[PDB]
Amino acid sequence: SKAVKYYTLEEIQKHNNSKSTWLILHYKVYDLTKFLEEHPGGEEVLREQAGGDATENFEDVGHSTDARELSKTFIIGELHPDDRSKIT
Ligand code: HEM
Repeated sequence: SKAVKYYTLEEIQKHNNSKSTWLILHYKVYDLTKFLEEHPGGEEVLREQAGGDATENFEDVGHSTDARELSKTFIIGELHPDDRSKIT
């Protein structure tokens, strides 16, 4: 169970609500569904970014090393290589 899992942006855009909230950070895909109520910055800022890239939003508000480590709980795979050029 160690092989990479790729998701297309097309698929990621469908996961946009509290039953299944995904987003992308630095080409990695996270399922934050069980994190929404735990996030110190609140649920809304996460819901607003669901189904897309939130890398600049994440980096712009100075997330700590502790935040970066914690994000590993929610990683489900990587952005498909063919979609990485869409993330600007
Ligand atoms: C999987 C990713 C995320 C995790 C694990 C996470 C975790 C955390 C943690 C632990 C904090 C407390 C402060 C810190 O340790 O830096 C925090 C604060 C915050 N986060 Fe996140 N965060 C994530 C994604 C995001 C995203 C995508 C946004 C923006 C859309 C966001 C917006 C904020 C804001 C605004 C605060 C509050 C800052 C403050 O008032 O001091 N976070 N986050």
